[PDB]
Amino acid sequence: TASVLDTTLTRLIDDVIENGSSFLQHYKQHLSHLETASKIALLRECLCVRPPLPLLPEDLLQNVDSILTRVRQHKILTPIFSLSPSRLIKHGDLGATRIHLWRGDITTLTGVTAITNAADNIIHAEAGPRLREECFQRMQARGKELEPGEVLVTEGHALFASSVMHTVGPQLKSPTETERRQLAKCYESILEALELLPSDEDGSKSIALCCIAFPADEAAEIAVSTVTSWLQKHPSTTITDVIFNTFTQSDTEFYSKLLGPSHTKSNTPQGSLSLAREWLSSADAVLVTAGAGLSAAEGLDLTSLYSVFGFNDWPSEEHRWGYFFTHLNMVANWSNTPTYQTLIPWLRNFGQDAFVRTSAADGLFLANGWPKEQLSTPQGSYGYLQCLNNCRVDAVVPSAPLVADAMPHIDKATQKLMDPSKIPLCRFCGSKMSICVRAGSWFNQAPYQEGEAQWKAWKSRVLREKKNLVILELGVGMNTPGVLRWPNEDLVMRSDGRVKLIRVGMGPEAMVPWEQEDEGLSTCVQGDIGRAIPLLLE
Ligand SMILES: [K+]
Ligand SMILES: [Zn+2]
Repeated sequence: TASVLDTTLTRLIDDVIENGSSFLQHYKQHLSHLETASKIALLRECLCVRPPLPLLPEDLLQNVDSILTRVRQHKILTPIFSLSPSRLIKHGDLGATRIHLWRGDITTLTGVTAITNAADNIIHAEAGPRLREECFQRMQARGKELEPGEVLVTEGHALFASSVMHTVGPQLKSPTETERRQLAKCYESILEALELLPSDEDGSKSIALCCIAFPADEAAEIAVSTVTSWLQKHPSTTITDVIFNTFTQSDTEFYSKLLGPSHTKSNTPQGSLSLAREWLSSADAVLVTAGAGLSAAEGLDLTSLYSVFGFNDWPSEEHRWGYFFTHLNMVANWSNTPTYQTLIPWLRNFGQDAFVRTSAADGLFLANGWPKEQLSTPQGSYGYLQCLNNCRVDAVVPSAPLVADAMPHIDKATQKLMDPSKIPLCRFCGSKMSICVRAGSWFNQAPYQEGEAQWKAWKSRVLREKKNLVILELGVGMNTPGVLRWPNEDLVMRSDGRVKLIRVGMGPEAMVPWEQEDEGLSTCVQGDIGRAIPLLLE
């Protein structure tokens, strides 16, 4: 057998033929040698352009549902029972309903009886095709359309939630009293429906409400006041938790004002994160491979730092270096580095059995205290300048002293260097200089050769001492996958289970090879590196 992903994908391509739409052939055969992430994107495309027309058969829907679920478990997951309330509605001595505020992706809440949907995109992608077919049937069978304030209940299918509440709010162009009342009816309709649904097996019952072009401050207070009174007036309610789920920071603020501070917490992690944590705690050695995504998580951010290496319309060399010196300075003094400040002390517990190899050397490893003897930078770094004609191997120089000596002489409004004697020129051919990073055929890799030698010696020793090596790959994109990503996959493949890979990043390039995940050798954590790292390493 091929994998479940390969099997399922070929039947959906096949379905797109025999009775498909027209929105070709080759992918079906070469599939087995295509990249996992690419194939999941194709599978999701096949489903998005599915004519709902002939029902997919049961066994195929089961496979689709398994895949969506397995992929969604790579996200950082939040169980309902981990949240902390901002308000408690006390039901005499009968019990209580907790009211929470939570910013995030509603499909990544776990242990949640019901979630809400307006009228679409994320919930349908994640629930799978069964949701479209149940909404279609239930809408036909009721015959009428949804009025503002009404709700349609479906199963959650491939979602972690048991049920979905699909509701229509009012629409405006200035909110009238009828529209205020329509929005409140939505919340009431949701809670009344939810009262009648079964509980989870532990007796809890929970709903995540999304924000339902209505003024956000007023919508938010109708939501909180409506839910609050309804719970006050239903002391016998079987409802135990209501989550106001915001996405934007402004909504979270509107809601936080109305609701108040979060209560005091009174581990049990989940998803690929728990597995990654196991691996990290059993490791005898750790390699960190990092790309630009790690520093982007700290606030330093399609482009290949176009400003420095691409942009080529400088009014003069004084402007060019004024900008370059200001940039090197700002990076060198970056004050917000909490992810580095958590990762580095954790790596130090490994002594000589930890190593850092980075393709986007902005210098933040060294500046948060990682030693250069356990560091590699094969695409170069901001630590050096070089001759732009690359006239000889020695035509490089440390950048830091030149940055420092130049900064007092740069007009901050125009970023113009006001002393031309500070323009760096090749001390041998006198040509222009650049930052010594791979950004063109002129790159000189000679100042990083010692780093390369340290990496070869370290790998060699760690692999031969048969150690349980974990590769934590942080924020590596897809521009040059041969530098870190493919060699990491390779070590995993060659090393007979002694090497495992945890890839962490945002977006779908965070995925690892399906077959290595199946063997328990590789997993990934898709989300913000700044969020994942404290969770992996606590
Ligand atoms: K479900
Ligand atoms: Zn030169």
